[PDB]
Amino acid sequence: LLEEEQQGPVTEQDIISYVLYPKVYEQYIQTRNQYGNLSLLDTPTFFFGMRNGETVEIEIDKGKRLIIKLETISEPDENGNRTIYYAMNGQARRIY
Amino acid sequence: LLEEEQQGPVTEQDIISYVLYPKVYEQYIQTRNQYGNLSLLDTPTFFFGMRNGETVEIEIDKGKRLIIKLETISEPDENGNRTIYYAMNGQARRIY
Amino acid sequence: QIKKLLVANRGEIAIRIFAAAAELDISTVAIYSNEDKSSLHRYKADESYLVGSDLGPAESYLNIERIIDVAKQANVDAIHPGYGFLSENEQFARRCAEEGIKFIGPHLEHLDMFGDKVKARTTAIKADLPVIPGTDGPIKSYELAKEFAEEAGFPLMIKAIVREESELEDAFHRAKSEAE
Amino acid sequence: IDNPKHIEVQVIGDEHGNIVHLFERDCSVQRRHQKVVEVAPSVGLSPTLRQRICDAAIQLMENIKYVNAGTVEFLVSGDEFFFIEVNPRVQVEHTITEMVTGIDIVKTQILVAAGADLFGEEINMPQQKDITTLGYAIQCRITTEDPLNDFMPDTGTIIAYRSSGGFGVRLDAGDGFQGAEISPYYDSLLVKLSTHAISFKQAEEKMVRSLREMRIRGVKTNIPFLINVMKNKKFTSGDYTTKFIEETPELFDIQPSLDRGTKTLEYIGNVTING
Amino acid sequence: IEVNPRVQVEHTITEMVTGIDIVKTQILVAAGADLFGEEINMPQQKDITTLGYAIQCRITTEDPLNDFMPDTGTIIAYRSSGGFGVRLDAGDGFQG
Ligand SMILES: CC(C)(COP(=O)(O)OP(=O)(O)OC[C@H]1O[C@@H](n2cnc3c(N)ncnc32)[C@H](O)[C@@H]1OP(=O)(O)O)[C@@H](O)C(=O)NCCC(=O)NCCS
Repeated sequence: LLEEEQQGPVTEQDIISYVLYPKVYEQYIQTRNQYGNLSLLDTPTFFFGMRNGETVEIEIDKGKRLIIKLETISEPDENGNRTIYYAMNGQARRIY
Repeated sequence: LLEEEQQGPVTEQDIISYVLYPKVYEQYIQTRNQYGNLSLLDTPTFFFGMRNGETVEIEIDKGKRLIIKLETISEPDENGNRTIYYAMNGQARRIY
Repeated sequence: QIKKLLVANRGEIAIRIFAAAAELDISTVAIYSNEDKSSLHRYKADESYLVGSDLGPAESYLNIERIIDVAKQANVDAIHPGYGFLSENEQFARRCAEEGIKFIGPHLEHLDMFGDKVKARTTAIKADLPVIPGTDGPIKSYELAKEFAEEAGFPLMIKAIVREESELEDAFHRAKSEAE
Repeated sequence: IDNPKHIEVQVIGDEHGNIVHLFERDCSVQRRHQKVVEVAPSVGLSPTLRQRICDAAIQLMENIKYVNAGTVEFLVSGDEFFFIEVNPRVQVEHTITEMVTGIDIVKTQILVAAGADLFGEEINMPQQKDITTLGYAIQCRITTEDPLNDFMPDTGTIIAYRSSGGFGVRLDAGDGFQGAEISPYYDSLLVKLSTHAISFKQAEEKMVRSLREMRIRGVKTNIPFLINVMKNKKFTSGDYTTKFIEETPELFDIQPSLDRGTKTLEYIGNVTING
Repeated sequence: IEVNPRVQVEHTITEMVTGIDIVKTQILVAAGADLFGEEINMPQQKDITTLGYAIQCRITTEDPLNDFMPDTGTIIAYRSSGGFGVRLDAGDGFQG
């Protein structure tokens, strides 16, 4: 069941995890799908995000420390989506 | 004298204009260096800038007409300099 | 042989080499300074490592021992030094092979033959090659200067241009002045 | 026909009766009716077949006195080749014949319309018996067609963009840059990737390296599919049929390039705006 | 004159006229490939030739009207060329 749900390999740790907390284990999988591994984020960033003008570093992989900066946030658009102006690794990224 | 403050070539129109209005002309050419051929922007843009989310076309030259969108304007930082997030002909540009 | 490759450089040649490295399926590692934290090259590679938070911008790419530090912990195989930094440093080329790190370049002696302004000239004459005639070393006598001018022929460039011989006098003294 | 090899031939005429051919290009790597990969020239073709096909093009193209750039299309089965259609214009993959023969195809069009003779000084087209191919070129069109959703064009805003280059890589710029919003009204092409080498395997290695070095977030993309098509032994063999995608299952599967750098940004954004 | 025992900044043009990958070979020499084996696969000296002419331009922030002093600051817009005949080697230039 689990191998097809993720369409990939699965450890025993996953198996007992789902057996003990099914609707919870699967909910965490959705979150690792969406945002990746959050445990690697520092606690303050994980809880409050970033403040305008804040530089922050997060190691996501071996020798892959990505340097993030939040520059400003836009007023929400017609639907309700705001624009965030980042500075990841010295190059500018925007995300809604 | 006028061939000295400028880069060289001066037209007779410049010469007669300086003698009629000394400070107005010295001020004019200074603004000429700053902002370009200011007389090419439409009156509403020349007087009011741009509202947030608005696109505006500036016929910079015959067939040369650039499509400028103002996305957002930031809070002022220390030294009181804001950042302006522009969309110019599809590409993205920041202005202090 | 080469399974992982570290570029002891920055900027265009690091990207140049990463593209070449990842064409032969060679894993690539980059180094960077605190000033190159935002550099474009340190994510053209698989991983990237600071030289050390305590080094200035030029120190970060010239510290032979900490560069060796980052490579040894990167368990890297070879090192390409690129150009313009430690590219031809025999001491770096010596330190590399000392650590089982294949230095991508010439053999140790080659760096020596071609490292100084006179040693390279000497190996060049040994292989039957034309060379710009010069004084054997530096000189501090007009007499040896006139000895070289009536043996090399004009023009002549003194440093530390002369065509007619009436200038070789007043020019050879001028350089000896400013050099002093 | 049965299990063939789609092969075009590039001819070029002037307004004075002089026509030359810059040899062929293989476009047998096709999924639906549209072509996804084209190699110039064909690896699996014999020098005898290549010549009869090229001469077949020159015969047709000179019998009707075709002028300017054009293409004659052929299907190839065994020793037998046949004719299908003609495209009297530039093709998207003219870049790879430009790369292996050296003649600027689009530029030659402009001077031909002006009236310059093919073998004049402004064009200086080589004489036909001197035209040749040096190496092997491969062209990839990087599009926003979801390789895992029937190749349906993804529409949205590119939030990050990075082109490759260096020795052996030639890019032709489309709608791909940082901040573009891909309209659903046109063919969803972002950038034309085109490599070259002295072998067709060095060009494969060069092509995947650039396909990997590519960076386009904010929209879906057919790079991982184009990557599989490259790396497959059935492709690097040099001989593949129109029945190649259909015959190869492992091409469509793609491991999703986890967008760690963006997903992190997305999370911090949510908790900053939404708490 | 002199001999530099290292690859050079102007190496790109020698790759395009002759056809051989200079930096690639450099790696496979330290990997001990035979200069005429499968890996390096070098053509014999007689069969080494050049086709055409290549030119290289290093674009720098050296102001050619100020003693070539390297200007610094923030690039606020960057567009690169391409197409038939153009080779780009990325350095320090990018949007921000
Ligand atoms: C697989 C790979 C190509 C990235 O694929 P992914 O699975 O989609 O991405 P990852 O989750 O590994 O990385 C995401 C972020 O890591 C960061 N990152 C990657 N390599 C980095 C490095 N060496 N140093 C610091 N940060 C790095 C970037 O911010 C990247 O963001 P972007 O790729 O969205 O711009 C990876 O092998 C890699 O390192 N890529 C960068 C180098 C590259 O493009 N190499 C291709 C050969 S030239």
